[PDB]
Amino acid sequence: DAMIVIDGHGIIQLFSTAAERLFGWSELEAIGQNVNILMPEPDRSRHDSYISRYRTTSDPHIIGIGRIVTGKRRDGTTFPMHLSIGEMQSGGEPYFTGFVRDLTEHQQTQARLQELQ
Ligand code: HEM
Repeated sequence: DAMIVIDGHGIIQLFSTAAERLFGWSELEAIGQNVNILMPEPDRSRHDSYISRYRTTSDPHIIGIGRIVTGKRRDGTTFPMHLSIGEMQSGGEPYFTGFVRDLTEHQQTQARLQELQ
């Protein structure tokens, strides 16, 4: 699916091809940007505190659990996606890997089945 790797400050280190297709940002444009550029407010402005909080408490809210959330594309459209987060270490510092599964199709079918009674 789409895969993204960020350092402990939420900065995008790696951005896969599939992620480019999904979020609308090329790898070059993405790397160097905070991961918060991939979601809408209120998560966006709160994203750093989510990471800081985790690093301070070591009490996960998504790592090892998963969560369906709303991501944001370059053109500004929002969409539902399942997010899985793995934690890694490299060069003495933490890195996090996010696996994104686009759930738009699932949401759409579900809504269509509901509107037709
Ligand atoms: C792009 C859509 C995304 C949204 C909507 C989102 C949202 C969130 C939310 C709501 C939390 C937990 C806050 C709480 O419950 O207190 C969180 C935690 C975090 N997010 Fe994101 N996130 C996104 C993508 C990512 C990606 C791509 C990564 C990794 C590449 C990532 C890394 C983290 C980390 C490391 C934490 C803390 C982990 C934990 O609490 O267990 N996020 N995010």
